[PDB]
Amino acid sequence: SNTLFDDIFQVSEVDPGRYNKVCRIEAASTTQDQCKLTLDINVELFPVAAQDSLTVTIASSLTRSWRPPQAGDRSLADDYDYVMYGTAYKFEEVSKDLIAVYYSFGGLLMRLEGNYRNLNNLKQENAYLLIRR
Amino acid sequence: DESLGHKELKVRKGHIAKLMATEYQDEYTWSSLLNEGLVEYIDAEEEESILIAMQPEDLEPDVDPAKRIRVSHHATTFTHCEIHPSMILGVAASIIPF
Amino acid sequence: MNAPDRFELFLLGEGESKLKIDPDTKAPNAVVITFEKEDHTLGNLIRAELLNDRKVLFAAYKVEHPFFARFKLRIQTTEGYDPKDALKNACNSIINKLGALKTNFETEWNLQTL
Amino acid sequence: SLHKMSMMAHRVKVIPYSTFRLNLSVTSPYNADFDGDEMNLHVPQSEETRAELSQLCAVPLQIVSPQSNKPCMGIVQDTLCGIRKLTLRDTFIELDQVLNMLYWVPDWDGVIPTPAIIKPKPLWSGKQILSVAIPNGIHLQRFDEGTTLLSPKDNGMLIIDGQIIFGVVEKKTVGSSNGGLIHVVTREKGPQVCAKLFGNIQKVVNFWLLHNGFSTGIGDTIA
Amino acid sequence: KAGRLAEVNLKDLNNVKQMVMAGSKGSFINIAQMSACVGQQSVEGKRIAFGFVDRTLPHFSKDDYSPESKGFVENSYLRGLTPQEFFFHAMGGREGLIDTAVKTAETGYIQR
Amino acid sequence: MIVPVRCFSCGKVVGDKWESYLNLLQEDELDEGTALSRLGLKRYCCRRMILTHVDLIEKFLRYNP
Amino acid sequence: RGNLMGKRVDFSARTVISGDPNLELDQVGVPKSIAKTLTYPEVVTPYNIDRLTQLV
Amino acid sequence: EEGPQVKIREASKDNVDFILSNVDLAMANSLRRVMIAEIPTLAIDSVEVETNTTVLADEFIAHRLGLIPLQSMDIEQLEYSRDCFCEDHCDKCSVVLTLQAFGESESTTNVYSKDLVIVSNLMGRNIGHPIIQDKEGNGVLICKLRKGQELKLTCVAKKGIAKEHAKWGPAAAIEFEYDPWNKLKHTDYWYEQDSAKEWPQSKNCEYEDPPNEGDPFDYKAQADTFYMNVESVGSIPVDQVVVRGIDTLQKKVASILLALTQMDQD
Amino acid sequence: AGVSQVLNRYTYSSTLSHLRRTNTPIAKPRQLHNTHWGLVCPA
Amino acid sequence: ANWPLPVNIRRIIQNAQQTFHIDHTKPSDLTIKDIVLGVKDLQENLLVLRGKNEII
Amino acid sequence: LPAGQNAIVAIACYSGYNQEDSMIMNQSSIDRGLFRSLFFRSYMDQEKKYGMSITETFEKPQRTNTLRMKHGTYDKLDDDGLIAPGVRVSGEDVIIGKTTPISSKRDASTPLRSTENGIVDQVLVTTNQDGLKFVKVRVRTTKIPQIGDKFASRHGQKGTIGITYRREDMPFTAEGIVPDLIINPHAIPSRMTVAHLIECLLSKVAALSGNEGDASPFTDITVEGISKLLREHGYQSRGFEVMYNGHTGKKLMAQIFFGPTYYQRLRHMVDDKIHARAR
Amino acid sequence: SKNCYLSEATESDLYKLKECPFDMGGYFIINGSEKVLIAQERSAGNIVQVFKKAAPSPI
Amino acid sequence: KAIPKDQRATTPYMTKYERARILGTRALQISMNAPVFVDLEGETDPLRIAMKELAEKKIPLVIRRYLPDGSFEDWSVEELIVDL
Ligand SMILES: [Mn+2]
Ligand SMILES: [Mn+2]
Ligand SMILES: [Zn+2]
Ligand SMILES: [Zn+2]
Repeated sequence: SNTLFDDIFQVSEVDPGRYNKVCRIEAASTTQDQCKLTLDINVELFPVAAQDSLTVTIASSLTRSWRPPQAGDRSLADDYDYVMYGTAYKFEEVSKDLIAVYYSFGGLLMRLEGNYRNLNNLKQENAYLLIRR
Repeated sequence: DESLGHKELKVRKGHIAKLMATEYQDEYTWSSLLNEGLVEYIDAEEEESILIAMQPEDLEPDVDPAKRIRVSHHATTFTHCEIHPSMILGVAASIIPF
Repeated sequence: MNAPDRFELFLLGEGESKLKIDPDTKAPNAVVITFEKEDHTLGNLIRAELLNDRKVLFAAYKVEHPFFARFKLRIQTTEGYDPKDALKNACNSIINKLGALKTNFETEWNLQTL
Repeated sequence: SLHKMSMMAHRVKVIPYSTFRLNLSVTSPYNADFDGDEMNLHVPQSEETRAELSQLCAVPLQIVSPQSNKPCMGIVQDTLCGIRKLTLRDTFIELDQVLNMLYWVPDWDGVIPTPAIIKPKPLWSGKQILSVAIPNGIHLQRFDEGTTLLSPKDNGMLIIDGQIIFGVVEKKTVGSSNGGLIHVVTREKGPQVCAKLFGNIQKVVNFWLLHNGFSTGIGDTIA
Repeated sequence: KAGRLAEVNLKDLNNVKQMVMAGSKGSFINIAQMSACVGQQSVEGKRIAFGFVDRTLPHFSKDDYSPESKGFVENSYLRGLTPQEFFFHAMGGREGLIDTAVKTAETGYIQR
Repeated sequence: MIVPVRCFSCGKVVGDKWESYLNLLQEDELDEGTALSRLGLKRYCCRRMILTHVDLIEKFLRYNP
Repeated sequence: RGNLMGKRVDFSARTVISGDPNLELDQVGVPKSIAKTLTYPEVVTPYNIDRLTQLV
Repeated sequence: EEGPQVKIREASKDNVDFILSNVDLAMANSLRRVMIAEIPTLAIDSVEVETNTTVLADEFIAHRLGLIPLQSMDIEQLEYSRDCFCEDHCDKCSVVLTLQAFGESESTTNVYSKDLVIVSNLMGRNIGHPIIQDKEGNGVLICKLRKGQELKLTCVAKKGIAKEHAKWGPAAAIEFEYDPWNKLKHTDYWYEQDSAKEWPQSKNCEYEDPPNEGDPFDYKAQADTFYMNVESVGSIPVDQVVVRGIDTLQKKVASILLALTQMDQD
Repeated sequence: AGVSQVLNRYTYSSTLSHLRRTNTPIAKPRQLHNTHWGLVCPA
Repeated sequence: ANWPLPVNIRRIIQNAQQTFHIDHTKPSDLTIKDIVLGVKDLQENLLVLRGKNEII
Repeated sequence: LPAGQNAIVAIACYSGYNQEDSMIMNQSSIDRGLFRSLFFRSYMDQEKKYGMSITETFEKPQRTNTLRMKHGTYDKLDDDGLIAPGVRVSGEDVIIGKTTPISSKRDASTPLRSTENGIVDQVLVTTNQDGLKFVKVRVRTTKIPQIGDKFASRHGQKGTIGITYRREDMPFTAEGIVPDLIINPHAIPSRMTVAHLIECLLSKVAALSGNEGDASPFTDITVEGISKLLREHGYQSRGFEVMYNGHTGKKLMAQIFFGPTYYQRLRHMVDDKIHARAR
Repeated sequence: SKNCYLSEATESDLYKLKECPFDMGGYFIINGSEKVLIAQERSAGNIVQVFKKAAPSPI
Repeated sequence: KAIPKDQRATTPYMTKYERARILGTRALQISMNAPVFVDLEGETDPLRIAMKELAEKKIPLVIRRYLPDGSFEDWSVEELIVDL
């Protein structure tokens, strides 16, 4: 029972670099100049283009083995399209004054940068990734 | 001793067609080719004192990028040309493709 | 000489059943079945039928060695769903699908001239 | 046999046709290939003579070798080539094939890993499943020329609690090299548990490679 | 620099390079010789020596010190080797096997 | 020796097509490439069968016993 | 010295090796026929009486 | 008829080039395997060599004999020697052929499956007739005899699966394909410059819509629609290969459902 | 000396090869030498 | 800098940090005396040789 | 008098069973005859040297006063002491049943080689120049490519059969063609064995085109030219072929360099080197 | 060779003699076994040759 | 020449060779039906039992470590730390 992060993002660049199904998205933040995002995304499963905008909810709920449908009829906590699920290899950098935080979605990486996530975010594995539109 | 071109092989499409007349007829012979001073025998010792063309076409007085890069034909001094260079091989090696 | 008689591939020698049923220990409501003298022909079939079935949580099969004719099949089904019944069910599911094909074919075969 | 490592003790597994059969990774300790090499098998005859074999010369006990203070058996040939491929970010596994790969690893605990992509299609990373060959408690940090903690080039290597968090798994990691995952798993978790790792990794990756396929043609040799 | 010029080219699809990235059999010199230049042959760490008087084959002129003459294989193996290149390669090759037999025999006994 | 009965690779009955091929060659003065395609051998796997074949038997039936 | 040079090679067996990605790292696939040739002297023991008896 | 659906393109005595549609790749393969593998069939499986002064060795000859396809229309009406309660072979489980040939002419006496003669009572079931598909009634060229060389053989055709020996295989090739337009991206096309410009288009690109470059990768799109094509060797009429394929597969699962049943009781 | 050997007959070309084989009993005699070009097989 | 030595100390630490879920956020409960003396005390425990005499 | 056959060869990582110079051979191909070979071991035995009525007799021995015979069964020798053609011989069966009175029945005889087993091809009885009785037994055996048997392409790379799969399991091409022989790509870069590839490329065109493929050294033939010809034949010109995993039917993600290639079957076959002298 | 029967022999003259017509024949039959005299490589005679000599030597 | 229980300079830890050889020697006993010291909580195989005896510090053996001068230390398998 949780939701951790929330924000709509401003995709400055999308790097395909040597890959074919994967791109490295470097979105800025709507709102705070502090907040940045670097993210690997399966483009084939959810294209992302430069100058786009992504509602990026981290969240961490709704580990036992995993179930396909049945809960796809029910606990549809996915009011979003893209739904990765990653591990916190979070190097909370203590980078100068801001607080950078890291995620691995089976090798697809994510690195947020900010300050107010001390009591926002997990330092632990369980932490889904949601993107609507 | 050929007059028309330059230095050219003493063997001529003529001689060859005589050879092949004899093939099909199974009489112009290897021996013929030796007698009529077209082909010589050369030991390594004598080989010293000659200049040999690799392909007849190395006598001849853009390039395929697929093709290898073969050396220039800078000499009007050729005293011989190789029958075929793939004949530098023995038997076992003669079976190896490429 | 070491070469095992080729029949041993589709023919059960003594004491072997077609199916050995083992109750997977590692997880709840799961079973491991060993088909003797079958192979991928069946394995990959039953599995990808077993996999369609929604009250099946897990279906996988493997032939652990190319030498031997047999394969293992693991089915994890929902609580209160018996994997044997899921098998039965996915088995029927096939028999019916092939009936269709057998029909459809012999049908579309007759319409052909040659 | 110039090498303690070229006289190792193995568990027998009686099999059908002629020829001894070796695990591929036990290959270079023996400097053996399969283009006609014969090998000698010798049956220890007494019980202590048994004990000695399986307690000293047993192949797992030979992974980290004295000769260069590194592992001397790595992942090799197919399994290596395959593992790199399987590991790329672009490598993703449909549920249908995850379950097999999963089931292939005998040491699998039966928990289907929750896919690193749950969105449109439940879709596992190549890394995720390889990461089930790896046992828990295994970590590895290495950095290449331009690795970061965002390692652009999917460079370097980080594995945490037995989930490779990033890096293409190839010779550096999964080969016989010094810092590599075999060195680590051996020291960290025991020789036997490492030895079993070769099995898992091979089985998973090989299974993966078999349905992916790897070749090489003249086309590969044209500029 | 020829060999690098082909290693950089080859795509990350390239099956050859795909083995090279992973670690399994395949070094640079290999790509290098197959794809770009085979490179200079050599016997007793010298260019091919004048076996015939002042010339390496009876197909060159006397005192020819060019790469082609003295044993640079210009071609990749893909492109195929000229007869000279082929024979010079054969020369370098025979050097290899000859003292691959030496290294085996001396090493055999050192180790003992 | 003589024509393999079946193409190794797939098992097309190939050994019923050897004299007819020798005909497609001699009496109908066709080339092997065209001839083999006429016998139906369409996949190189079955072509290499006939086209590669060496009929040494016709040399064995030349010795006396 | 003839027996100091390793001549009377006993309980050993030699054959082509082939690789096999399905053996564990520390296995050696022994062909059945070679398995049937090489013995192990196992002492009959209540722990093993049946298995041994089954073999015999 | 709801489910798997055949859509024949060519049909001949030799071929069945069809299109399976609405099936799991699994099944489409599984049948593809059954056809290559496990359609039962009749084939010389024992040769008793009486006289052979021919240039070939017995087992050489013997081998080829086994490779000569035989009539397998009514093969269900024959039991595998192994289950048939006889002792070795009898008309219930076995057809018994003969090859007698003498190099009579000073010209080269050729020998053919035609010269094979059934010497057992067939009891009316179309079986064991040397399949002759050639245009001069000869069939497979078994041996060549010089004048004065004899060949006396007794063959025995028994019922077998290609799995037991690829001689009992009713299929020849089995063409098989899906996704001609690489839309499931099931392959990553190798290329020097252009994936598209280098790989020749399939047979079956015609039978399917080329994807639109604007589209998202259809992630949900599974593999159905499999353009097969069964070639028959002659021992069984093509149409029948495909059938018994679907048939023998049906029997297999049936052999299992019966095991899950008879798994209980006593 | 071993000048006479048993004729190889494994394979037609292997027999062929045998009859054209040469031996050099006992400075650098195993090295393929320039002057070998076209008299001895380099392979 | 890099020399073959026994005990990978980097790893052990990396295992500690995971075995205890150490957070790089709250202050550690170590004393300086804990570390400084602990390690000083540890060195006295790494024993290749055991002789009680001075030479050893 | 060719020595080898054109294998349909796939360069593929397949089941994992063709690593480090093994090969996955197509078992079905084997069945249909690919790489079978006759093997004629012919044994020779003579009669006595100078012994004053110390002859050696080619006849059936059945033990008298020395009993010195071998474990192989004589049940197969005729009453002239020679297996007659046709008779299947195996184990250590006696072939040339010979006997010698030494100063009544000390058996000296040639039994069949231990590991071997065949059928008799020709027994031949002769006379020398010293008039000695000669016997020559040719014993025929058909040798079927098994696991362990050694096969070399024509470019100094041998490799054994690792495993034989049946046609079902092999990875197949859209065309329903399937390889007789799967080699491993890791055998390639490090040998620099490009010929094998170019022959293979050519061998394909050749098969397709009926035209014998000139692979002579120093011709003006080219990977690029051979490519063009294959391409004209409607295959991708660099040899590759989309292939379908036999187990599943699913496409192989990668494409598999596919082609005929002349493979030689080399002697020293597995069964000759299984020698297991446990004592 | 000139002296052997096969030298003159026709193609059939060979099959009748049970001699493979393909046989090449640079070899002897000796107690039934076919012997090849491997070409023995020597140096030539009547050839002047200077050789430098190692620093230890007095020549 | 013998060295008193105090003043043992040798490893308190069992050496991989010692274990190899206890387990060996111990199994060679267990195999000839000599009596076992632990509960055979299933095991049939001698070595595996020998290892279980070592594990539960119940092997009744003393290892005699010889020093290169000839003197020796005695350790009881019980005393010897098995950590390999
Ligand atoms: Mn090797
Ligand atoms: Mn080797
Ligand atoms: Zn074919
Ligand atoms: Zn019967």
